[PDB]
Amino acid sequence: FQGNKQWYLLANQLILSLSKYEGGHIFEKLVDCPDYYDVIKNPMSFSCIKTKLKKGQYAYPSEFVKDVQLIFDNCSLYNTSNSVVAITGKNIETYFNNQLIVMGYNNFILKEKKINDMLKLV
Repeated sequence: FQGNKQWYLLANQLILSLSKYEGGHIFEKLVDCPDYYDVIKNPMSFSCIKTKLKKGQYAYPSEFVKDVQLIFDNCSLYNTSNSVVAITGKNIETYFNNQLIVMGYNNFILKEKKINDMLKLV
């Protein structure tokens, strides 16, 4: 078949739809003696994810999803639940998770975990 090209092309169509979605521009780029509590353990942005896709750095479909989910986990961590940015973040997160169902991206993650668990047992 095509190996990993099909899920790469869906991942690229999926990161472009997040950038275009309402308030997605807030997560496009990284915000440039910092306060200890403001230090981000794993920074992430849509531009970083696009660069990994262009460079071919993802080895599995789940790796793209974990980087996208990292943006939304950071958003809810560094912003109050009742703030404009935290509400925007929960909306794009719901959009992303529903797009994984509509685009059929979750079938690649299911096919990924079926092969990985099989190789270890057999």
